[PDB]
Amino acid sequence: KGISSSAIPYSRNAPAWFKLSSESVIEQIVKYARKGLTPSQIGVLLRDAHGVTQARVITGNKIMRILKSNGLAPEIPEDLYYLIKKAVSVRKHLERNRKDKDAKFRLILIESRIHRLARYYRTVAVLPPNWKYE
Amino acid sequence: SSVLADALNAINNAEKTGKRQVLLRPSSKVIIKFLQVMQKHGYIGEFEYIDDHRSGKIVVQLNGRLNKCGVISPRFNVKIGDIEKWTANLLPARQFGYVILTTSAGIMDHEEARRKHVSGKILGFVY
Amino acid sequence: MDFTTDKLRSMVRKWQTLIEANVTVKTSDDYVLRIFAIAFTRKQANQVKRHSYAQSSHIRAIRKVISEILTKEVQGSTLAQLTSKLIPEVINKEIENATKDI
RNA sequence: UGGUUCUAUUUUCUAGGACUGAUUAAUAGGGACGGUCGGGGGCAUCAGUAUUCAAUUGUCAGAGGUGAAAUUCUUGGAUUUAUUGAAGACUAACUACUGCGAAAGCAUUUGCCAAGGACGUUUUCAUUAAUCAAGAACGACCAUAAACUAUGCCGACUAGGGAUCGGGUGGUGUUUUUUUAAUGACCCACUCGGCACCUUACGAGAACUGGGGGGAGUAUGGUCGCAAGGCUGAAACUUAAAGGAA
Repeated sequence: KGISSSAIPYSRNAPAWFKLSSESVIEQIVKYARKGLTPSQIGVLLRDAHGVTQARVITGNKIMRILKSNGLAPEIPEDLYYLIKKAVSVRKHLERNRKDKDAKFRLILIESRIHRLARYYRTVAVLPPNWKYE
Repeated sequence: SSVLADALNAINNAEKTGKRQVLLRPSSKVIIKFLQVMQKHGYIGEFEYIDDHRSGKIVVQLNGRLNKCGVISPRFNVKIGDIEKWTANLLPARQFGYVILTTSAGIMDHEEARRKHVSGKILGFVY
Repeated sequence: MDFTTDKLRSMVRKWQTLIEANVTVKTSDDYVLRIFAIAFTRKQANQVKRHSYAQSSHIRAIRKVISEILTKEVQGSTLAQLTSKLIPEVINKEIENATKDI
């Protein structure tokens, strides 16, 4: 295990060089989401190019709440969606060539990780119960 | 592990190794009250709560006077009539150290608890 | 053309990497030649660490430019031109100049 | 998206009504991104020289092999030499108290397929987490070896030191170099994470199944065994030949 994460500043204010509007950021957010990017991609594009540090600080609330209150909710949370599509990519690799025992092992690991947070999201009922991973 | 237990573990073995400062993270109200009662009885010196916005850090300065902290992991209820018995069974000696309790009136040691006549659940000990 | 075995045994030392490449190239005649190449990773002057290994992506990039520029030296030569090119060891100088960037 | 009517100049601007309402952001965990990293895996491709076999020469009497020999091959040319082809393996030196993998393990090139880790992150979710009984994954033909001298004090535990592998930041010199793209190598300091090594300080560290009782010896009027005699022939026979012994 390694310690490599992001270090959120002690400040909770806009950084006083951020001369943009607190609403034009939201309009850019919903524009990028409607052209089709995941919320982590919205956050990293907004951070890199239109220099909002983080939008829970600069806007009102966090950007998945912004997308759900502006009508662009996800069908399934981003974590579960990315782990689902990684699992189905490994599954198509396994149907293609069937002597990859290591990739079978990594499929068992990815499927366990699917079930863990699918169980969490189900008891929170973000997604409905009787959800199965096909 | 717990959050009071690893703080008291750091404050124990750092003093065994002979350091004059511990940094313990994270920090809760119960940790502040536990260090509060043990500096009220003179086992640690000053301590400081650095507030980062996550959970808080404590830098304790401690001289030599502690020799064991601990927590009693089932928080069983004790009575005012059995404070003396529980001190007899878990303390080193008769008047050596203090059992620390969570009471109605907050975190207190056993002798303050029976002084102002209130029982509670056990938390931990210091001697 | 071939080295003697004692030459490349005299070149191989531990604590470096040997990058070796080979290409099967057809010349400006219709001779087709399998032509090889060896190279050993130097250490710079002032280098104090004893290793001077290449990071294997530098090996893939060095082997890539070795293959490209020596298949450029063939196809642009006949057999007589290639022989007169590799007598005074100058394709080695072309490899060295093209690879000291890596 | 639908509908009703109110103000001054043939078309200008207007007002109203029906289809959300608690925190952080763990030197906890997950997910995304970025440049990468590795002898991690799978498929395909490429190469290398040995070995074995074969074809063609050249030459002639031996060649293996062993401590000596022998089985074996050989004037129907063995072994040696040269050219070439085919086969099945294998990846030499580089090769390390290095790397990667959950372990068993993994070393030629190039490409494809998915994967993984560390780092960077003012990205995202927000407790989704840790340990393991149970259970699951990996581990009629041609016939095979494994261990075998070893080591060490343990954990909830403090600091270090040198060297090395992967990433990052900064410095500002040399190799680099230029108006085709981006991209190095080394030196130094810091920092994160690894494989090890050399030390330090401080703690109860208690509460593929079947087992007699120490080590080195000694004695034996017990029990169970094995063992002597005495020239063979040769005993009911004083007995041949032949052999042994001296």
